[PDB]
Amino acid sequence: APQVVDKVAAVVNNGVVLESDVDGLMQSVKLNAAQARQQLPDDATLRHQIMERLIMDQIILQMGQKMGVKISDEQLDQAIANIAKQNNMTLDQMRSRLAYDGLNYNTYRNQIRKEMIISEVRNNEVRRRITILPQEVESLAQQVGNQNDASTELNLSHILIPLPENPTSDQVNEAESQARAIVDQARNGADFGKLAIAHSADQQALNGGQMGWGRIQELPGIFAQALSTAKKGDIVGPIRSGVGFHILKVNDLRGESKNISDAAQKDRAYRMLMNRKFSEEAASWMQEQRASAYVKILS
Amino acid sequence: ERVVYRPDINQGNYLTANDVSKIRVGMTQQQVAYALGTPLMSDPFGTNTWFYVFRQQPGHEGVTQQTLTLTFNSSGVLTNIDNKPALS
Amino acid sequence: EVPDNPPNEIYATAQQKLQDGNWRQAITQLEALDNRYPFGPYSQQVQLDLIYAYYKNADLPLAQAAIDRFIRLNPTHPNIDYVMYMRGLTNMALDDSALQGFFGVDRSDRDPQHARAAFSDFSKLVRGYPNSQYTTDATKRLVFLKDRLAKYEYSVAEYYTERGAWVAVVNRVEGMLRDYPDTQATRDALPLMENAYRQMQMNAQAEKVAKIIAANSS
Amino acid sequence: GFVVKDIHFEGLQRVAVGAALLSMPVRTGDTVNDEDISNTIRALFATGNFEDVRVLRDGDTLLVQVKERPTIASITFSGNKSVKDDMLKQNLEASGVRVGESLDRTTIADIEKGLEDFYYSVGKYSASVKAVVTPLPRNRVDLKLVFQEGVSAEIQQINIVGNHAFTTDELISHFQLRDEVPWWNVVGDRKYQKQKLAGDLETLRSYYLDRGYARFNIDSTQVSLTPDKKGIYVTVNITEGDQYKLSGVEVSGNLAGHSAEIEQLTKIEPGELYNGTKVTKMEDDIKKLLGRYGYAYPRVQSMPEINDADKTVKLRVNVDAGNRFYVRKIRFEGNDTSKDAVLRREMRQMEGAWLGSDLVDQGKERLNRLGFFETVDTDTQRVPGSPDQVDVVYKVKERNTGSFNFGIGYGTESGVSFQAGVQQDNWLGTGYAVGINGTKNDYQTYAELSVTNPYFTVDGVSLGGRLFYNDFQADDADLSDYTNKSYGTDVTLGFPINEYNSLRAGLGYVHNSLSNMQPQVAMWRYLYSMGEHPSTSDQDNSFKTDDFTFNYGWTYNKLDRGYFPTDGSRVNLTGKVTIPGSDNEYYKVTLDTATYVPIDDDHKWVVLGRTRWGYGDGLGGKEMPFYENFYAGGSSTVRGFQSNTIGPKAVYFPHQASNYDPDYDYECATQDGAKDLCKSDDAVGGNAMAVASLEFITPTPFISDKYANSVRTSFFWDMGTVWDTNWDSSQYSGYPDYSDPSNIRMSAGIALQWMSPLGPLVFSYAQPFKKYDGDKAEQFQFNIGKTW
Amino acid sequence: CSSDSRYKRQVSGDEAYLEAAPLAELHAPAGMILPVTSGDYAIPVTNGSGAVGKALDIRPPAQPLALVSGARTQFTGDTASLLVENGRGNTLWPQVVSVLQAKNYTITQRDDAGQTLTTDWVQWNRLDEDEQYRGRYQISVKPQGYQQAVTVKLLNLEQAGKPVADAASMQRYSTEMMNVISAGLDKSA
Amino acid sequence: LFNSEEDVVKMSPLPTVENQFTPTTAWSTSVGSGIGNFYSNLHPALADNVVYAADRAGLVKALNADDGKEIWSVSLAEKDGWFSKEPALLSGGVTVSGGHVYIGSEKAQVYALNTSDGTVAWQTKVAGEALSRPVVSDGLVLIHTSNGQLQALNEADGAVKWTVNLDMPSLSLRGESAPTTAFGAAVVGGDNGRVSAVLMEQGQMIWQQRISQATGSTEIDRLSDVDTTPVVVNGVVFALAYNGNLTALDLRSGQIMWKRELGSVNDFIVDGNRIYLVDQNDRVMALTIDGGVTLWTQSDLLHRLLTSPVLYNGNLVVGDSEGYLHWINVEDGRFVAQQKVDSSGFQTEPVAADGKLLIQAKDGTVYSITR
Repeated sequence: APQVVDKVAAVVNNGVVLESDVDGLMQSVKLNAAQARQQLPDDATLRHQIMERLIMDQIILQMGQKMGVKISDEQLDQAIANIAKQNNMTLDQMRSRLAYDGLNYNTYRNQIRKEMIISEVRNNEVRRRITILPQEVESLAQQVGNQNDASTELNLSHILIPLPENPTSDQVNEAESQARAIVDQARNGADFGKLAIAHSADQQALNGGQMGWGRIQELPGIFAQALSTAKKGDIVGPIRSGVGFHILKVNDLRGESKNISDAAQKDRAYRMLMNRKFSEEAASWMQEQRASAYVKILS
Repeated sequence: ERVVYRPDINQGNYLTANDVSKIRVGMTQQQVAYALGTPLMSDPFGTNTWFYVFRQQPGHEGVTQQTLTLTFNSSGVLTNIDNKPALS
Repeated sequence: EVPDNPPNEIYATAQQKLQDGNWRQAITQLEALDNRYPFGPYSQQVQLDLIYAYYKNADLPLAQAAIDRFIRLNPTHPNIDYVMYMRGLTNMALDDSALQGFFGVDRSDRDPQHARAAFSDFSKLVRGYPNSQYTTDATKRLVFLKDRLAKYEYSVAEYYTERGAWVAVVNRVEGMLRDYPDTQATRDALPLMENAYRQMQMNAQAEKVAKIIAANSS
Repeated sequence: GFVVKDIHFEGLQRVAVGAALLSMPVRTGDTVNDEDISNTIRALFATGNFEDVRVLRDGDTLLVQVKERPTIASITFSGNKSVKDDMLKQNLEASGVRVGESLDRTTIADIEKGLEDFYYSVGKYSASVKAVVTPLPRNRVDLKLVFQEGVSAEIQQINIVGNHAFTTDELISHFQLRDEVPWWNVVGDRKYQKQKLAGDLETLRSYYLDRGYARFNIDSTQVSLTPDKKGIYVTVNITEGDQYKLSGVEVSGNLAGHSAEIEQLTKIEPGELYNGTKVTKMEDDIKKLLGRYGYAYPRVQSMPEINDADKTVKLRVNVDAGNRFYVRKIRFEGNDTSKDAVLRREMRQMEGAWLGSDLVDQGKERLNRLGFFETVDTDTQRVPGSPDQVDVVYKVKERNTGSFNFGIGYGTESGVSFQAGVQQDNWLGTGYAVGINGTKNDYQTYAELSVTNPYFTVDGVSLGGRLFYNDFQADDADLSDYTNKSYGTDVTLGFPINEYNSLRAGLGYVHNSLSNMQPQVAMWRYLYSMGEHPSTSDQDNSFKTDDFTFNYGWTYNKLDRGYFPTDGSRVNLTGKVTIPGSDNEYYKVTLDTATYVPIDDDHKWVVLGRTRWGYGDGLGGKEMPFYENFYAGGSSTVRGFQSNTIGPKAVYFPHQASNYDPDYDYECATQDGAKDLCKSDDAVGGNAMAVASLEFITPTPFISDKYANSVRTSFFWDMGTVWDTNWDSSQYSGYPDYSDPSNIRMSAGIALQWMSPLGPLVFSYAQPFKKYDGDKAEQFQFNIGKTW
Repeated sequence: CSSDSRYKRQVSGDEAYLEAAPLAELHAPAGMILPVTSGDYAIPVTNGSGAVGKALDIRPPAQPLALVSGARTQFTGDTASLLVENGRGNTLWPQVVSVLQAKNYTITQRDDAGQTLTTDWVQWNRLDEDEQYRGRYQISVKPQGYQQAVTVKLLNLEQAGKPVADAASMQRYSTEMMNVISAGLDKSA
Repeated sequence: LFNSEEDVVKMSPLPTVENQFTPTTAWSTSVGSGIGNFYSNLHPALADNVVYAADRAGLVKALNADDGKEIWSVSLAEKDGWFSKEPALLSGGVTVSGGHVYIGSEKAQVYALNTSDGTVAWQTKVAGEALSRPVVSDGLVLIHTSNGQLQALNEADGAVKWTVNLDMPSLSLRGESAPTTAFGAAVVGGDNGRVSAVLMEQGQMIWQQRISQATGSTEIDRLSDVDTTPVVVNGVVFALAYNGNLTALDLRSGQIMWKRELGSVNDFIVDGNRIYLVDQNDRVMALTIDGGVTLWTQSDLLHRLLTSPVLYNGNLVVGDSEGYLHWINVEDGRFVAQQKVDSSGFQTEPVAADGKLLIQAKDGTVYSITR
């Protein structure tokens, strides 16, 4: 019988997703899950999120092509430092990629080009969207006083239940019910990582929604007021910020009384303000692009 | 005997005493055309001759004609002027 | 009128109706093909058949439009000589009349616009494609159109001789001598030019024209 | 890593396999990986010709499955009511969507929006558009655009700010855009059009400059929509300035020796108000005057020097005549039927002569007055590479100058019968006017031929001839009934005397022979005047007369056109007088008049005054023959009356008929039932006649301009009377006084004329609200051919 | 209303232009020249011979349809060639043969080794002609680059028992045979 | 020609509600012909328990708030008969301050009637149709003409203190934005979609910032008019554009803080930590002030042309084009009550002040609503 080699899985603005991309990220996420010990759900729920990530990636790649952004070979050389984890394992060749694709070179190099191009255009657009006000910087700096108040550092897992920019009340209550159900499951004992892989519109869904270690002030504010009162492992109910309902889990926390001795505090405060602004504008702009873009999943 | 309306049959190109007095021997064809205008009649049978005919037939009053013949040389320089103010 | 059968069956019906000799239903079928399938194995063939059927049906404006579009779309087509011949034919066809022809009326006095256009197209065909299959008939038609145009000029010159506009007569006959020197109408017009010269008392030029007449009427 | 033995394509319909293969990164070679297949799929889609692309492997064979973007089979605009299909179709074509083109489904929304945009350009902002895609069998699609046109936006106000000399109502009354529509103006609307606001602003500027305001300026204009976008507001901010007076006009430049006339054109009353349109008309008049002398392309520019302190304006007019232009050739286009000389003999501008333009316009109006062409236009084209010569081209569209009349009467009831006639004004494009008429019955035969050469001589002398034959004798002469057999010939020669007047003189011969006439007062009076003494109690009698006549006439014609004139007046006088030697002596004269006065600048609304007069009488002791009498009534003279019914009625003496049928179908004076003089309804006409008519011609309401030249609608009021001047009123006191002209019949109604393929057709409905006993009424009338 | 069988394949005219008088030049007398001709209405002297008037067939030149997927189809003097694509391979020759077997034509020569064949005679039932043509044809398939290509050629054409070699007729009835072949191949697919 | 060929059915039906209370009409008084079918800004004005109302031709009337009894009336339509009796075309709405009653006019006139009896203290010619509602502050009367010009007439004598030009697009929505007092500044909208801030002293522009997306194809898709009144709270300016974004801006710097695809030409309300809004589609919504998140939405009145909302007795009140007044709970979109007040529609904004709610119908009838 004839064997299907490749096919179009999704149609986007003048682009197509091939089945050799869904499978690649499927194997990637399965391998990461196996190394991370975190069990992952059934073929279809994992497939929907991978397809969504690929639609968003294709949209961003076509925007980069339209806008005349290209990547240098030295950028690939630098990405070899972290993308291939050469610093952790001392070997240059593609024999480290033992899992799948037969240790091929071109495939992983193109994958890295895909990530660098997405990151570059994402950064450029989000940076061009940021507005900084001197008053806010002064306020945040004066907040950064009294022995570096709120020096709490957090590693958190996040889940986003999306809503369109102009949603209907029907959609509002649907999203509300979904978010409350996820929150109830998380609070009742369900593993948040498994919930995050199954139920999430964020880019980090495929990674389980982990945001990594950060500082509370870096939060867009929508999370910090609720988050100041929470212990390790707690589940925070649904919130809003324009892009949909938000759910947060406190994976880990670590605090210390270190104080940096303003001359050097203003620059740091500007850094954290830029971090929060980038995180919020990135989420808003990625949601806007998803709503605007043309797409027709294929089956 | 011929008591029927006949319109004026104007033929040729308008000539005035001043214009006819502006041209002189030695003038080039461009200067003559500038002074008198493009001739409505030339010699097509192998000569550089320009005919400035001025016909007027107001009706049954009788036709009048002034014919000015300008003969140029091969180089385009006016060589001879022959002005006939009335018919024979 | 036109069903929704595949292009193959529509073309088969159009060919059958052209062979039968009915132009209107065949015109409908080829127009359906052209509008519905502007590309494919049948393209250009439909346009050639449309030109032929429009010509045979006396739909001359549509034949001209089809010929123009075909020429401007497929200048390199091997059978473009046929298209130019059909352009000449449809322009000559626009130059004729039925009732006047029935009554034996000489139409050379009427508008020569279409005859001029037909002459231009036939000259283009003959010069561009000397070896074409239609070159002999095109040459014969050119000789006829040249005679017609010279006769039109002669008619105008004769009228102005009647009116008494001698400059107009001289200019018309000179234009005939410069444009249609070898037509019979030019030989007939020369006496008009001589008379016009004499009436203006330009005896030297009347003498030259009389010399020409004596040297050639013999 | 595998060798591709073969590549097979599936699903290709429009894209040739060659083009697809050229669009492929693969060359049927080998050394192929999975990534190569992925790149091939991506490249195929990048071509933009495919909606779905798939690659399959069957052993060593490459199966390429492609779903081409379906093809548009038909586009159906359903629901659109104000935007017409052709227009909307052209707009959608311009957008890149057409039948056969592959439907890129990623743009349907776009085209929908584009259509809405067009509606916005139409004045419909709240309009909705939706595209329905219906799949067909051969992977084609019908793209039906369903239209929900919104309620049109209307102007709620037009406001002018800064106007103090004139009220807002008066200023906006002249605008095309209107805020309020009068209740009686059902055809008006409050729709807003950008082109109209532009013209209304120009109208306001002209109004203010024409009433004396050299400094008038429009500061700005604002157009706004109501939130719901069903109302429109217009505001115009203006600055009147102040009123100015003219100080003087001084002309300078190269006047070419025409200073005296140009200075006479630029005359102003000292201290008059400034006027922009007057200045424009002075410019145009100077240009026209220069054109009369061959200066076809002069430059005339006027600049006003303003004096704000004194508040007076002095016009400085700079004139440069330029070269005197000559005509090189005169060409005629569109005369596919008309002979070239037919058009060329109407020219007042000679070919090889200096230009005047007045002559060119004269030739154009001569051609229009000819009536052979529907449209006439002129174009003076400069000869390329020549500074002093032009070519005058007249472009004409030919008409149907002929008209046909046909009919059948009794049919086969008695032998055979028919009626026919043709009239051509440009027979075979030769300029000849030809006409044939005939009728056949068992009770009548008639034949008539007419041929006229309008240019028998180059100057315009026309020569015409006419033959006619008429008979009333029945076949085989069954019985001695009334009979009237006549024939004759007529030769006429005409010649012009002005650009608009012509005279005619000719000779005619007519033979008449009547017999078995019914005795009646008028005919017997005429016969007694002739010296005959026919009996009165019996119907057996005979009478024969040969007549030679001299015919004369005069025609003045200055009409706008030869058909459906919109301006000018035409007068035609005709007459005849018997040459001494005829069997009877008399004179006759007729006079027709038709004047057109336009009321609209476009000549759409016209007033037509038509008139006809006629008088005849004997010379010696004779009298005008009763077969030359005048008749009135019918579609030609007085609509609403039966043909030839107005006028005196026959009065019959008692007598015995030559036949006696049992049907009692005999005149009142039949001897069987009558013994005294009795009247009848049989119209006999009179030797004096006077008819008049006033018509108001209006545009046809339910036809586009493409047929405007073909249909004419009018409302008419007609008056007419006929009387017999010799009626002996002293006797016959018991019968109407037929010599009285005061018995004027009148009618009023509506008429429609159509230039059908069979010539002119005239329909009319007329109520004869004034009539006298014996007149036969005919409200609805239909006619073929040139009426009056 | 009334019509004749020959209204087809005929010129929409009176054919009166064939009676136009021939053009003759004017002699220039001694001591002068004739006005220089513009050359705008010059008629080049072409020595070609061909049909004129009613004898000229104005029916459009029959171009090969190329129904089966292909391109760069052509019609030569007496032969016609069609180029195919889509991976036909050697299998093209069997199909061609089968197609010509479906027409039950009188195949006289069958050289499968050379991929050639030849028939005796086939007739055409055309409503367009006053007399029906017939021709003898030879068909073959040969390799070109990646794939095979079909070619159809005419040995001769005959009317009313006599031969004819008009270029238009040869082209028409070679496009006829080529269309037959292409339609058969498309039907088989 | 044909009156049965053009109609679009896009109007919501009258919702059914259980009114928690019984709306009542304390009093009603006729004021001239009224606004009429024309789109205008005319509306009553409440000052010291006196109700000032006007008419399109002009019938300035003062009515008691308690029982609608009048204390003085005047007509500004050709009092001296300069030309017949032309309408004053009043469309500025009644403004009340300092014993003066300021009214605009589409004849480019601004009247400053007196409080005691209506005597016209002064009348000033302005750059154009005074469509905007006059704003009295710092001894100045700010007007925004239809031709895009912000003028500041002197309060005492009506002399034009200064003038500022604003860009005008080829097409816009009827109406103009009323400036805001702010702190010695004036924050105004514009038909071009750019919010501007101008100092009160003179016309020195302080900042300008675009508020509309205006990503359209043709003019009708670029309607970026800011016809609302910018609202200043704690140093942030809230603005709202038609087919544009509801945005918050720094009062002095002018940089936007956040944006939301929400458009309207009706004034919104900023109360506490909430923003009550009525969108261009007649969709009543409630947002928060810190960020745009639509706290709740209501659509039962969609496409029923509504007036701007007013906060009254702790609940939101809106009129409609059919004359029905609707009460809405602030906490949620549920209707609290509904009433029929007039047969002619309600177009111009209601007034809610001193524990009293007033409205004016298109026919000019001033209504007082109680309980």
